[PDB]
Amino acid sequence: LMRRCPRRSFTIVGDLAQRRSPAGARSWGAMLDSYVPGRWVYKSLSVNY
Amino acid sequence: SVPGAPNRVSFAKLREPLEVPGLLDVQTDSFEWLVGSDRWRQAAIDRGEENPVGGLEEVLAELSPIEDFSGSMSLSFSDPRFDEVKASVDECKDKDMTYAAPLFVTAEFINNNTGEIKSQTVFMGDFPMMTEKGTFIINGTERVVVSQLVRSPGVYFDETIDKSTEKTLHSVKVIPGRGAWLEFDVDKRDTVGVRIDRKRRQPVTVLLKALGWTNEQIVERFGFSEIMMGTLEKDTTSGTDEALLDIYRKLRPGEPPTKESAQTLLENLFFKEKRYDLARVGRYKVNKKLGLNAGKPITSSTLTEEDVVATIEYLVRLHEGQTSMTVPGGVEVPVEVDDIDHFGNRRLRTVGELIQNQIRVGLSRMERVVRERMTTQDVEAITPQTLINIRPVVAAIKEFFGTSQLSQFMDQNNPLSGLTHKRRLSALGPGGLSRERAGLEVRDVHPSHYGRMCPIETPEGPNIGLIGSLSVYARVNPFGFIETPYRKVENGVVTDQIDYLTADEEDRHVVAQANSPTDENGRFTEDRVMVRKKGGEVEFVSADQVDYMDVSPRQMVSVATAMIPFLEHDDANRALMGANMQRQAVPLVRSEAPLVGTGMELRAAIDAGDVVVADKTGVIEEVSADYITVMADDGTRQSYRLRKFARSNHGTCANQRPIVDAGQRVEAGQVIADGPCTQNGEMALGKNLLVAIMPWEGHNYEDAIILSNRLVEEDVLTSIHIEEHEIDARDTKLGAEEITRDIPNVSDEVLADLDERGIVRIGAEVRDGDILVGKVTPKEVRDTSLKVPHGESGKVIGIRVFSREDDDELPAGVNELVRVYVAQKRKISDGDKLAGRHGNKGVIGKILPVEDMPFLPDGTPVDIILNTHGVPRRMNIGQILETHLGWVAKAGWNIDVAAGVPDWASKLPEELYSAPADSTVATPVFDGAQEGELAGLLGSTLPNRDGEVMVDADGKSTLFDGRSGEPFPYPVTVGYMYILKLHHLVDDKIHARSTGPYSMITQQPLGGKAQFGGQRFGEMECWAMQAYGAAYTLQELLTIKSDDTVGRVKVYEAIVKGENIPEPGIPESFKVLLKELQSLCLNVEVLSS
Amino acid sequence: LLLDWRAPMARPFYVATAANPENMRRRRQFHTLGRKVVDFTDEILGRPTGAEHDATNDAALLAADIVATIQAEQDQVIRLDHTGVLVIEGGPGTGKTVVALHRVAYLLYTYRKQMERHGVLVVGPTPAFLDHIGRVLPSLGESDAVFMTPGDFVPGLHVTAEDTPEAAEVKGSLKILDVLKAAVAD
Amino acid sequence: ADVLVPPQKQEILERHEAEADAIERKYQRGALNHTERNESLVKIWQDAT
Repeated sequence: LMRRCPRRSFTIVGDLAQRRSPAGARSWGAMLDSYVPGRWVYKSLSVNY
Repeated sequence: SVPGAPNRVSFAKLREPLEVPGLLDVQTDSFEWLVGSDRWRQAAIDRGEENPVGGLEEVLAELSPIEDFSGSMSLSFSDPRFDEVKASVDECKDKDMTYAAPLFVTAEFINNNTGEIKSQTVFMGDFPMMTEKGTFIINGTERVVVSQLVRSPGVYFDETIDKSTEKTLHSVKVIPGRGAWLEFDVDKRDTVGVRIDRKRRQPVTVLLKALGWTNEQIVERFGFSEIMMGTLEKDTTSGTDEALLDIYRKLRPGEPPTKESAQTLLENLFFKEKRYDLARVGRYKVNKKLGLNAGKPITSSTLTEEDVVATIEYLVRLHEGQTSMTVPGGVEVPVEVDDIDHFGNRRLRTVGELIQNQIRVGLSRMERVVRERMTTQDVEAITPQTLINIRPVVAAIKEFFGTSQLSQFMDQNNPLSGLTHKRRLSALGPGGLSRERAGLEVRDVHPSHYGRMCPIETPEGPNIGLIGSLSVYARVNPFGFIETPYRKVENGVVTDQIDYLTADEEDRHVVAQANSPTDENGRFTEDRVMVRKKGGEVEFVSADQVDYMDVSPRQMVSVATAMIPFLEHDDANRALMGANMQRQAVPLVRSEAPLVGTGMELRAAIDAGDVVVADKTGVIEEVSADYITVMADDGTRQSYRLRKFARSNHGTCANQRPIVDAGQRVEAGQVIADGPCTQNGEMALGKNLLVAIMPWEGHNYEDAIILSNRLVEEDVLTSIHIEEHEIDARDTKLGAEEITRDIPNVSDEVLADLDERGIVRIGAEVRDGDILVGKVTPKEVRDTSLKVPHGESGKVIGIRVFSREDDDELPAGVNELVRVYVAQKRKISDGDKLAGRHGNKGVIGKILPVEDMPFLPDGTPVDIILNTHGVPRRMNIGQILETHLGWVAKAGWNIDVAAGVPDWASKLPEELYSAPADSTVATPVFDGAQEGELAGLLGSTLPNRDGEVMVDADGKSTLFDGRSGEPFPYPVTVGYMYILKLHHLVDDKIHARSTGPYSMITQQPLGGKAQFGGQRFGEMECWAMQAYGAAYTLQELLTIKSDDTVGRVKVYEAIVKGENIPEPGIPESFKVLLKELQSLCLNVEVLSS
Repeated sequence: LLLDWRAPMARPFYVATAANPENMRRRRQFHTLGRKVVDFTDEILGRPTGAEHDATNDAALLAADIVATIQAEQDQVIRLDHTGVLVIEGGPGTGKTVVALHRVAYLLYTYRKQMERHGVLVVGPTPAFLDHIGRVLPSLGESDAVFMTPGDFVPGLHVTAEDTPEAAEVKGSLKILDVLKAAVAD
Repeated sequence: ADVLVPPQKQEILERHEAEADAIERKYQRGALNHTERNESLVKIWQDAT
């Protein structure tokens, strides 16, 4: 995907704790720091309603 | 301003704040800059420019010093000096010489091994000079160097759609005056790449590292955009040395690299002045864009690392879609694409700059030879004269004025033609553009042309849009950008301060129309005003939202366009046609200024330079057809020589006639002799004819014109045409060509006119085939006499002979040269093209007797009849307006102001309340006679000799039929119209051929009237013949008449012997094919079936 | 009578939020299958009351200050002018899908000129995001957007079978890249 | 005299001019895009012609 988007403009939506694949992400940093170290912005939603 | 101009009442209602400048200043000022004339220096030092430098001084300073590898020897140049011209203009045009002055420069040689200096004056050659008329006289002919439009040096950004992915992609290129190009771009995969000197594309980060940037510096300066970071992280190169080696390989393939050259290659390529520079105009443009080097003046002409980094940043910001950019430390600037068509980018190479560039090339060759021959001479005795080789520089100058596209034969058809030629702006030529470059796009009218290039004038041929004309009020910057004047406007009151704005300056402000109703002090009366906005968008804005105003409505038009009356009532197409046709009107034996015209004929005629103007105030002492003598009040005596029946470059008559008599007092600047097409100092390109607008028996059908025989009887449209015949005698492998009265095997009567030299006597009548000068050559001799070509005739008016025995400078091999001039009066005849100033053109279909024309109730016959069906569908109704006003001018008018002025006459200046018969009036193009004023003047016309008015308020008169005698059932529009005799006479368009010369390359008949060729029988004509089913005629055309030689001669003999033409068959070109087929062992056989 | 979605006064429909309402109280979406409106769903740009009808039930769920903090957080996610890699995470029942849809709508609207030619790629187990994009930006969803599952990255090919949970892990890590090179070296 | 000008040419124009003004008015409030504003003006002036 990063090869297909050199602009590095991504809207990444997911939840690590709901992963079912073995190759799925265990930490967003481990996946993204290789391409946008520190430049990617993390937002987390807190309230369950 | 002309002391002795004729009176011409004007309909103008606006007051001119600025007078028209010297029309041909674009030539004279440029050349004076080139030679650093005193006038130019004084003009420039007063503009604010400190320490002005001329073109020759510029190139010589650029050249010097010339030094060897060790730096021991040096050579410098200074002080270019011009001696007196070798011969006068008249003598130059008489003896086929070049109007030139010797050029001298002081050259100083320095030898550091001893410190001794040796200054010496070096003769650099005969520099061709420019006459006061703005022309160069080369080898006896008059030539004009047209200004050339070129994309100015700078940095240009653009965006284009990818033809593969349809994606939009951004790019930038740096265009220098000289040196390698540098381009950057963003490709369809969002990777930023750089092309150095048009080589293979590579990542920009490679070049950045090549400039000494490290990854940390790149990620600091950039990183605002992710594409640059991606390019950096995806680059297989690290280190300045690595990038320099890669660039060396991609610039100089195969050859071994080295650290010694790694930095040197780039430094020489883009940064050292002796190989790369922005020419002081690219530097200014690159400073204005990118916000670099603001405030302090232009100091160096070369590029800098800062420029490259700023260009990269600007390109990336533009790709990101930003609008504002600020270089660290620089001024904030907009981020936008650059329009290459805008005159903010296109600049004008004047004549001086072109000549300067050619001198620069010649000086480069001289520098090469000097650098070569310093090593081969004893340093202890070398002097500036031994080192200097002036053959290359004089060769360069001689070649520029010879086989060059921009230096062109002067358009001497009429004075206006030459004047418009001088003010021509040619987009083509060396460095302009080529056949592979823009077509439709570059030929368009751009909003920035307003007031700088005329949107109407352009040659009819293949150069529509590529060649334009400078506007009347425009002028060139020192950088070459065309400025135009505007009035300042403050607080809604039009101020009297005038500023010359360039297109770039103009785009930043709002400009109001010239026809703005204002109070006495300039306050706008209307709350809203028509203005031009930044993007060339016309808008209506509040009166207090205007910064500048047009000086005059004539701002956007040129001279010929400004000479079209009632221009605003004609569509642009017919206006263009009329402007171009004004440029090709042939001079007439008698000139006649237009009865109704513009206030431009006088100034255009005086500026064209074909009228003789008194140098200073004095009293006429002696007037002759050949010369005029003036005794000045200062005590000096002037004698002006007049050109009489001289041949123009196009073959027209250039006779000059005095218009003053002995004992008259003339003010300085007053016209004392009229030119080819002037009356009393103003344009007289045509004649005023009485015209009736009506169809007449079909003889004016499809734009044909009917002329009265008076125009033939009274020589109204007669012209004088002069043709030149040249012949040379040379050396040969068998002897030399000889000229004598004796010619072998000819009758005694064919050489009766010849004089002792074998040359036709002056005053002899000569026609088709008559011997002009007899020349006998070795094969016992062979006749090779010059003879009048087919269909040509006239009287011998002049002979010019040059001989090697008299030290005449004929070319090598030629022993003698003779030119004979033959003059003929051409009457107006059927098929000759007549035209007005409004695009109405037609050939004469009939010349009726005087009593056949429709005639007015007093018995006056009309001179010309124009069909009614031509006017309405072409939107050239201005020709009608003129027709009415031309009548009111011929017969005076008197407005009845008894019970106050009429409402329709409230705007007419009091000088227009009345005028006598045969009066001349002036109606500017966009400010003149209104419809209501003209309608009232039609009803205010004076009675004729008999006391009755023929043309009524409608402009129509009752006409009697000259043939039947009955009055025409309805009144017809009758007036006076100014018409031109165009240089498209049928006399030189009739061509016929039964048999003649053939091309030895294909054996087909030649092509051309002067080559006595045949007409083209095109493939579509073959299709048309095929559709008829006319096999025999098509075969005859293809076989006998073009290719078959044996069939050709056979048919000719058959015709002359009165026997039926034979059957063509078995063509030669078929026999060759059949024999080739047989050669391949193919048994090709023709079957009888 | 109808505003082009690119018109300036239609800007709020894409950028307005419950925390920063651009002078609007309710935003109504119509779901259309042609010349007909199948249904409409409303969202209040403010504190809800539960009487409003929306298929997502956001108004009713929020009607059932902590709500102010929810609005503030959602606005912070949506309005972020990052133009970069944004990772939105949330536990179930928090509504990360709604916030992500609003965020992508805002981003696509504000940068439409810059992305009208490049196109937008959507990846996931379902085209729901492309459904929303098409229902709010048809000019972009219909002709510019693209959808791909992780088994459909390769053009032409369309895989659906899934590998065992250990071969996939090695095949799903860059540690296998060195293998691939070796393979072409083999 | 025979190139007649219809007396209803001054009224028609001004009427349509009013409409043009209205369009610009709606463009100043942001109810119109630039290209669509130009299209509306072109249609109005075609009707006027």
